[PDB]
Amino acid sequence: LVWLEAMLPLGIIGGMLCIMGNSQYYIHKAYHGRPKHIGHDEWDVAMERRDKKVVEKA
Amino acid sequence: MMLEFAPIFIYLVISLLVSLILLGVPFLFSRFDIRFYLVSILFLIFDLEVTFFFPWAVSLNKIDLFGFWSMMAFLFILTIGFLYEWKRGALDWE
Amino acid sequence: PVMEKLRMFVAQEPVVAASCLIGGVGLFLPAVVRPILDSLEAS
Amino acid sequence: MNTDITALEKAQYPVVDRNPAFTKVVGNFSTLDYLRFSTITGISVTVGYLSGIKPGIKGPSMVTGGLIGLMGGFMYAYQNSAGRLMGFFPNDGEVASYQKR
Amino acid sequence: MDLIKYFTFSMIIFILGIWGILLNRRNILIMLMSIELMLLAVNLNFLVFSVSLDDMMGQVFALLVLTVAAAESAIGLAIFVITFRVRGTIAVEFINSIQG
Amino acid sequence: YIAVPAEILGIILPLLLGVAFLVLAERKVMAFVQRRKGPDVVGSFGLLQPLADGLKLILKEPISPSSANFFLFRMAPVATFMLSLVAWAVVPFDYGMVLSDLNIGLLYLFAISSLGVYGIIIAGRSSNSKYAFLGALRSAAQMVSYEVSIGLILITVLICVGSCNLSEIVMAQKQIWFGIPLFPVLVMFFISCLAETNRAPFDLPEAEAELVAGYNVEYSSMGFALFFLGEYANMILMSGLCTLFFLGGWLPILDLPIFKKIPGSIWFSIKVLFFLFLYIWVRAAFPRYRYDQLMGLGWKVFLPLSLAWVVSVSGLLVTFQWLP
Amino acid sequence: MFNLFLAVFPEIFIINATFILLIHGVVFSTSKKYDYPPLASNVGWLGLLSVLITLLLLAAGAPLLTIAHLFWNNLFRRDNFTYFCQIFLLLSTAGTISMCFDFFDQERFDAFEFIVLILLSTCGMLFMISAYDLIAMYLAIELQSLCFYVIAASKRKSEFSTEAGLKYLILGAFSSGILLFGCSMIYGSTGATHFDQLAKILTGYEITGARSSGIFMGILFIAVGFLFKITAVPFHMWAPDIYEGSPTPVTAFLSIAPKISIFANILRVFIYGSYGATLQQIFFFCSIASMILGALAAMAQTKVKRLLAYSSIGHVGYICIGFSCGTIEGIQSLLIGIFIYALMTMDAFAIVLALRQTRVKYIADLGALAKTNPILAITFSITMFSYAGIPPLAGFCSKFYLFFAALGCGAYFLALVGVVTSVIGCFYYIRLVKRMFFDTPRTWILYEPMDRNKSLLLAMTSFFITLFLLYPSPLFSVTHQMALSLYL
Amino acid sequence: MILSVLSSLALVSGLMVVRAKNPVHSVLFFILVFCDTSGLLLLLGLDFFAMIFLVVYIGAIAVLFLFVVMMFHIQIAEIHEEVLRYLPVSGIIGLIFWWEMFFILDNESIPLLPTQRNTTSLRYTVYAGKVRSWTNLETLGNLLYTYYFVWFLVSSLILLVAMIGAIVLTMHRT
Amino acid sequence: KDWNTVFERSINTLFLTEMVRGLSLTLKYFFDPKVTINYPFEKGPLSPRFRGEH
Amino acid sequence: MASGWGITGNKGRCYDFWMDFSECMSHCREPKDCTLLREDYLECLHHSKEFQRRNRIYKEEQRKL
Repeated sequence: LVWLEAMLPLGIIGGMLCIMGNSQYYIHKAYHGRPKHIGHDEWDVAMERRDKKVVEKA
Repeated sequence: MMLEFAPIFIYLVISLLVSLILLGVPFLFSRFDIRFYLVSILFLIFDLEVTFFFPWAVSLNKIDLFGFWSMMAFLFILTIGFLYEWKRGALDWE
Repeated sequence: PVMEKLRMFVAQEPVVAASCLIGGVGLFLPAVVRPILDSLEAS
Repeated sequence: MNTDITALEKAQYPVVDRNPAFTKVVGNFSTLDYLRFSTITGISVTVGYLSGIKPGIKGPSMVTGGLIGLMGGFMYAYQNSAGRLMGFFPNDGEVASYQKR
Repeated sequence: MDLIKYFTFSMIIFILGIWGILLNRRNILIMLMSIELMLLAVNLNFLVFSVSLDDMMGQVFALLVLTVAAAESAIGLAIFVITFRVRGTIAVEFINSIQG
Repeated sequence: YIAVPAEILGIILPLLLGVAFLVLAERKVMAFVQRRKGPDVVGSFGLLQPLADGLKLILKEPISPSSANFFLFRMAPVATFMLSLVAWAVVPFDYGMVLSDLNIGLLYLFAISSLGVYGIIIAGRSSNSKYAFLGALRSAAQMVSYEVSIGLILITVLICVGSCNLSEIVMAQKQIWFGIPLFPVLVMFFISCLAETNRAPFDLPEAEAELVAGYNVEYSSMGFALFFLGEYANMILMSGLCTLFFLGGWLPILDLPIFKKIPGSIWFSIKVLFFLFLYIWVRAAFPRYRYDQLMGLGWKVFLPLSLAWVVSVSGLLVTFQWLP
Repeated sequence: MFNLFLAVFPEIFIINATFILLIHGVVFSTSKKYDYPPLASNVGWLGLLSVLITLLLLAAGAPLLTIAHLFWNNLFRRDNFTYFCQIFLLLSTAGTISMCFDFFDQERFDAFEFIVLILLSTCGMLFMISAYDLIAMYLAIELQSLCFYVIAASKRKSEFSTEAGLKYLILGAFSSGILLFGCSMIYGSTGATHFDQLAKILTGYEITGARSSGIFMGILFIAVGFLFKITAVPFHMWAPDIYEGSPTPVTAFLSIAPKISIFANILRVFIYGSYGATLQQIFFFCSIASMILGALAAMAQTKVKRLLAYSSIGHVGYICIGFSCGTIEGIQSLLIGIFIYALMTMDAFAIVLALRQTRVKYIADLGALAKTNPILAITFSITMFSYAGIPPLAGFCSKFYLFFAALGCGAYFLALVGVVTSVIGCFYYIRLVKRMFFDTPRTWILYEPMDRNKSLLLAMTSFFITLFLLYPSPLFSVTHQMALSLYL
Repeated sequence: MILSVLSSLALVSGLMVVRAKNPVHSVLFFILVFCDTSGLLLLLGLDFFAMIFLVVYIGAIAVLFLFVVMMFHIQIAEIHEEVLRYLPVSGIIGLIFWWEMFFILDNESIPLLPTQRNTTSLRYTVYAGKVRSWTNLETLGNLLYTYYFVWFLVSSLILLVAMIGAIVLTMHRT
Repeated sequence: KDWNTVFERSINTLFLTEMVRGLSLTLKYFFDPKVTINYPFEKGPLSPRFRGEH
Repeated sequence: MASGWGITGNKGRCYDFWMDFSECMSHCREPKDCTLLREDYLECLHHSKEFQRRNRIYKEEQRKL
């Protein structure tokens, strides 16, 4: 069972990677109010720019 | 959209800052080998081959058979070049 | 007698033989099989 | 891929077939076409043999010359046959076989 | 004023290539690099114009000129290597035998 | 954009910790294979050994030899370290968890790979030592040689996906992971990653005993540390690409509700950890090639196979109209 | 689908034959079993055969080269002008190859890649002739140029050959960059690279007060590149050094074929596009400079190869006078001048390659050649008098035009320059006849007799040179056809 | 402003390519000029060309230049010359080229002067083009291999010539 | 020699079959007990004949 | 913009003007008959006259201020 000692630095690396993903995911969501959308194209950009007017001017 | 490149720039600046902090904190307390030219040439040729493959791979669904066969002819010419290089011992480093 | 010359060529140089086979299937399919499928679709 | 066989200069002879298929042009090969094919191939084999004697590779040189001649002669024969079927070259025999079948 | 600014960027690179030819009469390697700077400036011209005109022909040609530039550099440096290997030096005084 | 630095730091700092602990895990797994214990005195189970080595390294006096290339000598490790860090901006850890959703992210990764050679070349030249220069030239040649195969394998994957977006590449593996039909491509990709990171059995810079002085022989203190950290960060990245391209990234092994209970970042981490174990397992298993042997392998074995696989995959997909 | 490619049958054949020869050469030159045989002559004979089969395919398929012209329109344009230009280019290449076998065997130049590069550059010039877009024009020009850079440095241990290749690469890449900058200006100003689109955009306006400076400078830079290619003064100084330093068969090839192909490009670009006066004044002033400088510099030379280089510079000046006038007779005379200069140069380089077996270098080496080989001294004297334009030799034809255009376009300073430079040329050409016939040197050089290929080529070209003015109808008719087919 | 920063960086880096004493430094400053060009291309929205300039110019061409220059060990004496005497000729040539070419577009492409009025409100958006937009990569790949495939193949012939000529000129087999 | 023996030789080359065996035996010692002595709490064995400090 | 291929995958901004000018020039034996269409195409390419007019407006605003 001594070989579990080796599994600790590997588990720490895996946790480091999980932090690198999740921490940046939750900060973007807090700043924008919704999760980051994969594949933001020209249409989505134009929809956001139009939605700004349709919301604020309402 | 090019909006997604701005985080890469800010990332570069931060990486630079980290590099300088790590590197700076300690400051506080005549023989030409032609085989390298030849490997450079080979790499350049196949670099251009990967470059011409990128648009082809994303466009295969529109160009269909004509595009496939024109790329095959391109590869055939460059592979004849590769066979020439092989037979001439440009791929041998002993 | 070009039948063991191919055998020796496979024995000496298996990577070249495998590359030729893999790429040859890649070329053979669109050249031969694909017009067969297109014709079978026409009828 | 959009295509268009239309030539700049119009065919001056009866157009038997505008865009004849590959196998149709090959099957249209005449006696003169085979004579051109054979002459080109034989000359090419001969040049390969004669130029191969000094380096000592007359046989391999013969095969190389024969391949060059085979490709060139087939291309020439195809050129003539397809031009006849398309009306670009005098095509008496093509028209005689067309008006009957 | 966007188009003029991109254009002058490329133009300054082209002029820098010309000056690099003018300023390196003892340094033939820098002359080859000046020619590569001119070629880069031309490629930029084609890409900028392609954008400005909404036309794709400038991008097709930019890619092909890339292939040509790579081939030119490979051959150019091969000739430089054989020139140096024959003479033992790159000094311009050893490549001036042909004249008149 | 004001919170962008928080995201960048939440990527960079844990990456530097993960690298510190990758060095430890490499020393532990190699030790256990060799019936030894490995670092277990400095901290409980040796878990403070990375901190101790880093602090030792920053407390070491810099040397800075009397060379005419003072600036380039210090800049080369910065260059390689920066290049190793900046590739992670486009790496997706889970659906939506990525800093930059580049539509050209595949070509961007290839470009960073291509830039990686300059740190080694410049370190070798600026050192004013013919041993360092020769070792550097050989390492640079090996890297560019295996970049050709890496790029042609990238083309195979791109043909299957039809998009350079890394998240799209992952999500195209929902039906099946690409490492199942393209298992030989995965094998050749893992080997080409070993040769690109200068790792065993291709680690020429490690072969000092073999009369081969590495490009970083003259470096000390933190410049030497930056070279080492860039190399190890590249190994985690190459394990992440093996995961993204062929093991379906953050996706679960089976599309079942029991497997979808654990999040995608855990799946991605576990696959990355499998590949990092294999990098160490190979170091522990085999001897190393000579330079000429691995160069022959690069040009005569992996270029032809990679090219043949591009042709075969594109032809098969075009024939049966299975293209994306 | 397959029948569309009937328009590219000659090119397909020559490219595939070049690949076959490359493979054959590299496979059997490395063979230990055949003791690494020199394959330069073997591949040379096979490549000469390939060129002749390409010529057969092209000439016997005249209407088929225009098939699918709309599908092929955005790639190239084949017509009667291109048909005849390509036939002449293939003939030049075949003659030049036939003149190389003695050089391969006796100097033991064993590299078969020489033949492969010559064939690839022939492909490039074939594509140059049919080019109908700035992009295609540049690509074909670059392919041809890269092949020449490599063959100019073929004697890779010789100081002269390495020096020639280095100057060629630098000056050639510089000129190509200038020309590419001109293409970018034209594209930016007109949004068009196709020759038809450029024709429509630019006709009817020329300099109409509000002239596009972008178009004008694109034209100027493209013109500078073309003038470098044809070795017109002041873009000429690469030519004498490269001509001397290159291996003599390379010098023979570079003297003929590239000029045919670049003049085809110049016609189809300028005569066909429409900026007008400035473009022709460019060529007028460069023609004058070329005639004067070529005559003086040739008069100063003591080596045969340099004399021939400067003579070619002078003659391109004479030819470009025809392009300057901008009429049907101007184009016809340009084509006639190109054809006659090419045949004469082929004669001269056949003789030079024959004398290179005993290492001819100086004009004085030809002393007492009328005793040691009287019929060779007569053949060479005929070539020199033809170069000088003495009637009734073929060289008079081109000289006759120079004065015909000078008195047609109303230019008497051009006429005076022509009279003075013709006299100077006559002097330095008859100096060789004096050396071979009138001198009595103390030490003689005995020359080895030439091989059959060069004797047959020399006999034919010499009969043409002496007897063309007796039956000149076919060339006149065909060049008139080409001049007309430029527009219709 | 940003274009001014990139232009200034490229101008200094280019001067350093043409004026550095050491050719290794010259090749390194050339890499900086190519990086700056990549930035300009990113501004124009051409991300494929921006990446390819990195991959080909820096990743492959500059590497070849660096390998050759480094192994040549050029001595500063063989290539040194004082350049003060060329200031007048550089001045005249550069000034002619400046006055004539930095202002070649001005008559044809007249700049729109920025006014103290919001002209952004007159940008007309057409949503039909935005339903399925094309990247630079697939827009180029739609043309390279079908409508303009002959030029593609001629470029392959150019590359073949480079490979042949490199072998023939420099190979000395052991 | 034979298409079947040629085939097996080629497959063994391409699929690194002998490199798998070296990996497998390397992993077997990963899980086994270690031989390291926890000095200075634990010591190595010595004999009554040991020649140490005079 | 005479080829038709736009940089975003649609018909080029100035292709229709080019085609109008070309179709006019294909049958009008005098180039002056198609001058208006030609300057329409070139105006599309460079927006010279539009920007000149807007600069006139801006200049008048600066003058009246």
